[PDB]
Amino acid sequence: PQNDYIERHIKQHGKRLDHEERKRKREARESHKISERAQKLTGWKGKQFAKKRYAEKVSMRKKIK
Amino acid sequence: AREHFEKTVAVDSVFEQNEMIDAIAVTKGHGFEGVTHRWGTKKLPRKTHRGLRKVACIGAWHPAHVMWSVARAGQRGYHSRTSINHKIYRVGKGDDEANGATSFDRTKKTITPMGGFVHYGEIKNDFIMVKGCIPGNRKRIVTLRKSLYTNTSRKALEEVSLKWIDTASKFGKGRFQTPAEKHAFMGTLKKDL
Amino acid sequence: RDGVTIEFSTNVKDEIVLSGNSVEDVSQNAADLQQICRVRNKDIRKFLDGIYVSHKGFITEDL
Amino acid sequence: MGRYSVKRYKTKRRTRDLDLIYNDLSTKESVQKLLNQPLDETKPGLGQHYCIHCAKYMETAIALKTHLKGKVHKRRVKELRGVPYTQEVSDAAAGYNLNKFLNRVQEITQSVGPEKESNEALLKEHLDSTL
Amino acid sequence: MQLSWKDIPTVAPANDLLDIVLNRTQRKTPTVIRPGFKITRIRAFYMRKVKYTGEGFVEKFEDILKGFPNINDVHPFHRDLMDTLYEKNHYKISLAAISRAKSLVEQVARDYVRLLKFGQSLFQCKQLKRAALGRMATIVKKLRDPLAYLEQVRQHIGRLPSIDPNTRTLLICGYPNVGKSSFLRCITKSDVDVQPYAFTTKSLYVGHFDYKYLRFQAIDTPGILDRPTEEMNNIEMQSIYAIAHLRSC
Amino acid sequence: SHRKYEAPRHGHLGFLPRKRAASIRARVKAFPKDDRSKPVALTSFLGYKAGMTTIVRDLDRPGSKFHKREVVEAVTVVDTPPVVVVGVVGYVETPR
Amino acid sequence: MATRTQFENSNEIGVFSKLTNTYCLVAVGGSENFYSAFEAELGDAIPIVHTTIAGTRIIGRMTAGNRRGLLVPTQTTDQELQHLRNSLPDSVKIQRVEERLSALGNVICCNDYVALVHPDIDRETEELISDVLGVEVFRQTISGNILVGSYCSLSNQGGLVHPQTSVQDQEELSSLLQVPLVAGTVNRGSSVVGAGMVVNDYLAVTGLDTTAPELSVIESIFRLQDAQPESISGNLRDTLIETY
Amino acid sequence: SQSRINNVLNKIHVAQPQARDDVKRTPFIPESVKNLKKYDPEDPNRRKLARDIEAENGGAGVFNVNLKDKYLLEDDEWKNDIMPEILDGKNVYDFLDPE
Amino acid sequence: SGNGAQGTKFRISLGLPVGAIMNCADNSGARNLYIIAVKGSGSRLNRLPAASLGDMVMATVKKGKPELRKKVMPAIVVRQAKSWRRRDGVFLYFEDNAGVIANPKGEMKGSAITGPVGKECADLWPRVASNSGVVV
Amino acid sequence: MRIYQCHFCSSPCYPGHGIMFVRNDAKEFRFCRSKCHKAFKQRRNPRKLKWTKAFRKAAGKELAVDSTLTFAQRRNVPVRYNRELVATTLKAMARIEEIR
Ligand SMILES: [Mg+2]
Ligand SMILES: [Zn+2]
Ligand SMILES: [Zn+2]
Repeated sequence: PQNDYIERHIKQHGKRLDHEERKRKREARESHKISERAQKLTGWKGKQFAKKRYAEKVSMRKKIK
Repeated sequence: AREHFEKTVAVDSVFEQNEMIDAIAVTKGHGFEGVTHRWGTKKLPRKTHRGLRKVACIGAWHPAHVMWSVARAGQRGYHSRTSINHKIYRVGKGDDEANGATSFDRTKKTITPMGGFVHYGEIKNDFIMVKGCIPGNRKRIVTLRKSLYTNTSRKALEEVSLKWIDTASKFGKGRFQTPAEKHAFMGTLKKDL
Repeated sequence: RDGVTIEFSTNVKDEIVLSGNSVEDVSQNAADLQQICRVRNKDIRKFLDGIYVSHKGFITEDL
Repeated sequence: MGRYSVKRYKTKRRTRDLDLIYNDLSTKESVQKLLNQPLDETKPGLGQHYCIHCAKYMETAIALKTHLKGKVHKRRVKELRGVPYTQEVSDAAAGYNLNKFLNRVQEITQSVGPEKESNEALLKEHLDSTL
Repeated sequence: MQLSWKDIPTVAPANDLLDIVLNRTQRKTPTVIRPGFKITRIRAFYMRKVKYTGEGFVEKFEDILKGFPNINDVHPFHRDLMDTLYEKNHYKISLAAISRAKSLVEQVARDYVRLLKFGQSLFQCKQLKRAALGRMATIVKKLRDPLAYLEQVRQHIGRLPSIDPNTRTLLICGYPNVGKSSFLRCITKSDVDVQPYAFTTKSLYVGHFDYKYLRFQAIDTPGILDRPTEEMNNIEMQSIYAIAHLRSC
Repeated sequence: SHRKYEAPRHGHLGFLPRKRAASIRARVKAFPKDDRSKPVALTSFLGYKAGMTTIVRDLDRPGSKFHKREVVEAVTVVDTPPVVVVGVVGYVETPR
Repeated sequence: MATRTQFENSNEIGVFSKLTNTYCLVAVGGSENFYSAFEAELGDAIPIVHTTIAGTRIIGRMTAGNRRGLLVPTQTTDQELQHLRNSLPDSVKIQRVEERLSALGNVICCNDYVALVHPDIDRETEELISDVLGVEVFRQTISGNILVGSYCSLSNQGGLVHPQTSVQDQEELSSLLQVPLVAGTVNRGSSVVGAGMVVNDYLAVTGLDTTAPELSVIESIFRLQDAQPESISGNLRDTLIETY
Repeated sequence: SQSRINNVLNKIHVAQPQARDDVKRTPFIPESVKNLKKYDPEDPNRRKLARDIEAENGGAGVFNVNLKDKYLLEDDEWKNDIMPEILDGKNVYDFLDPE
Repeated sequence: SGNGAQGTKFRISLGLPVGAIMNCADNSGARNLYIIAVKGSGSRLNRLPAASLGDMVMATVKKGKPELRKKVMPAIVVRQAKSWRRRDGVFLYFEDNAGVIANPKGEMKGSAITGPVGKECADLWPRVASNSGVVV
Repeated sequence: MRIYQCHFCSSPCYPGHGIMFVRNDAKEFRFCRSKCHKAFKQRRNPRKLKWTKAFRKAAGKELAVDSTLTFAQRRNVPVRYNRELVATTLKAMARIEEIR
């Protein structure tokens, strides 16, 4: 406390030992989980899922264009 | 057990003090019993038509049967019960006179209350003194396994020291432990002399 | 686990050394030891502590 | 057990315990303070008109002339004559602490008794001084 | 209350704030009726959603509008110092928008409740409910930009230090890179970066020490440049008002 | 309809059918396990209930507020003659 | 020698403890962190005794005494009372005393030399105490607070009263006890001082939440560190004026 | 302020005895306290501090203090004996005495 | 328990239920207290909250100083007169119903307590035990 | 244990029997049984009622003034526990009760 204490604490101690791969492997597992969830998640969360999923497809096509 | 044929077994050869045991017996038949005291249901208030000491609503249209969990009238008592974790306080040997005394008390006395027990005579054999309340009524037979497993909290560790045992009469309000005090504290009477 | 050896690292501080013939009987026995010191119900950015896999290697060294 | 002994003697509805009143009859300070008694809201005689033996407030002094010429108040004067039966009396009968029992018998004989007689002589005059 | 209002609950960006309440209505209230039911229950069904939705927007907003310490009439030290961080112009207008936003929702709620009792069909009343929540939704979609603002004040304000104006305080001034940092760590148990370039510290630092059994608090400053006082920086501006407001050596 | 005031069920459901017991002597359901390393031990025993008397004692329970302090409680007494052995029955584990 | 301690979380040290020049008494609840706190200070130099009174933990107020003797109420069991006489060496007289009033630590506050009492104590006790403790007896209230033990702490060096005490009270009352007297507080300003802390000729023990200004005040009057002969109230002028 | 300084001066200016008698009064401290060494917490070689005994058996909510073994007797043999406290009614403590 | 109570509250028989006037036993200036809420209570369908000795309650004043009236305030029961049990064997009960009033930490508003105080309450609250003249 | 005497029964009261009543004056009124405790509430007179011992001691019945009844002092000095004094007193109270 009393100012941005974490970013000081990072700048003396740093983020953990195993912070990189834990960051890295969740990105690696990510393309499985999205494909997993889209074949899971019944009952309107999928209906909430697909409309979110459709939005990133729209948005990427807008960026690429 | 080949050699123990026709041989008898003392009780203190099966347990000792400070042991959790557990008591099973049959419990105190009260015949055909009203629902309210059979189950603990709130009473309908007063002068309710067709009785007040029962349950009013008992079903709906569906299902069109009385369900099995609706607490009807019937038998209360005389059921086989299993009651665990009771603790042995005293294994006194009935051949030894002055069982009722301790190291603390040293007034030479039996465990037998004055007048004997109620609906029961006097302790002449060895006995087991256990706290709590065994399911079942007097003059009935009980059974004592031992704890089935290490059932051992720190409650089941502590080694008690009985400080004093009551042995006054229970047939009314007992007021003396031996007949010596009752012969003492009254003083000498008419039919004495 | 069976057939894995564990020694405390001399001459380099605060390190532990696990070694065996199986892959999985090491790595699971490695991973179980760092899942057991998990920090619970805290912020993980301020608290760093735990046991971590530092390095993967061979028992030969050199080839 | 029955209705009367309950609804007269509940723990809520309690009288005032003869020893305390016997202590009120002990010395002159308790005499004076139980005759002064400044004004209360709740007390029936607004504080005033308080008999001591019969621990009771009266509405008006007319009730006192009735009360002192009543068999009720004479039933209470005959009550407070002897040694007032404390726990000391109850246990010395069992043969326990006779030495404290002998002293208080001497003290009610010597000190308190005729003082309690003399205090009651004052209450006869000082209440007849009004009535 | 005073001094470093850490406990202002939280807030979400607007689409989630919408999504929270609507999913709270879909889960908490019942959800199954039929055309063939009695009309009174049908109106009683859709009334119950429109009411229960209406409080959810309100009670969250009431947690916000109770939350933030309402900059004016707080204390003139703190009152000025937050504007140097948060723009007392941009501050008040955001929260004033929310009370404008709240009161519209209760207004929308009470109308569509009042309209709903004259519904005659399932189909009519259903179309009123969707219309009711949509005009609620249009309000919250409108509210996007001030909500994202109040995220970042809330995370920042709990990380502010608390000073007391009245106590025995003392000020630590000097140029940047002077030696005022390492001094402060020497006088008190406090966590100050000591790096020898100029604008390292950008906010106030508070340490405590004791003398003659009395609580003292030290206050660090960032530093001032020459900079003829018309144009100055907000990082420098924090330095000034500490000297201005506070009773201190 | 949804009961408007939840309240826990009257009476335990576990003890059904609440009927008259089949004997005056309850059959022992489960004996303790059998460590085959120990010396030979008799696992249970039986007696006659005749009791409910009262014991004062001191409590040595470190942690409770009555530690090193006198506490009365009630005990039961069960009359206990010696018991004599007459028979031995073995049992065979079947898949039945 | 002002020492902060808690009883299990409690700052009310004087409730759970009785301390004289020659002995110390603690309750028996829970764990012996509290007993160890007096172990750390006193060494083995005085007997420190676990006890109960009526099986209750609150022994700093049921009892009263000094280094010469010690008094206990009527409700003391024979087990408890035998346990004390076994514990304490034979310079100490022990006696159960009977009254209406029960808690001696509220009725009586005292030292080795002069005892203050509640004004409505019976006369034979007032006879008895001067025989037991060998002290001077005075029927006296502190500022109208009728309890002398809760609302005052005593020593041979000095004494401490509740902060609502008038100077007019202190001036008279100090002439009775012949020690300097201080209007003071304790334990973040609890007005009851006798429940708050214990003190003797050479140790003072208070709660954790007794503030460091308050500690210095207690250290001043009871003169723990050598020497603080109240002249260092002349030093703490700048504190207490700024404090109050 | 000066509506404050009077209420503080109660706590500032102490009362004084005026010394009222020929009677001499001394604060008594036994020399056993005075000759006692201080307690180093980080000492190798110090008194055992019955915290530690309670832990070394042990633990907080588990350890049994012997209330005995620390009190004065003529011989250390009868530390562990049990007071009878009841011979046949009329209990003991009312009867025992010297002589 | 919650705040203030030191040690484990111990089982005794519940004397006073809600809506039971009891006396005011300190020197605060009230006469009677009107119990309306008992903290630490159970929750059971149609079962009344009830209190007993040494239980923190929420209550109001009927008779007394009007400044003290109009407002609920915390109180601790000190005399019960429904007979509870002492675990060292006896039952016992006082003459009446009374309690004294304090802050939720437990520091007394009243300076001194008239009447005797129950033992079992007295262990639980030291500020009660501070201002106590007669325990038991 | 203290084993008491009934305030109205004048009989001994074992623990776990009977009720103490506590006055506002806060002295202890124990009872052997509810027979006498109800008799206290109805406020009778044991010096007038026959069957308690307070009568029989006061009536000139069962003797009161005797040296064997002088040894039941409730003492207030707990002195010191020599174990050998206990060996005397256990033989003493056996001797005393015969003489009474
Ligand atoms: Mg910088
Ligand atoms: Zn009258
Ligand atoms: Zn009777």
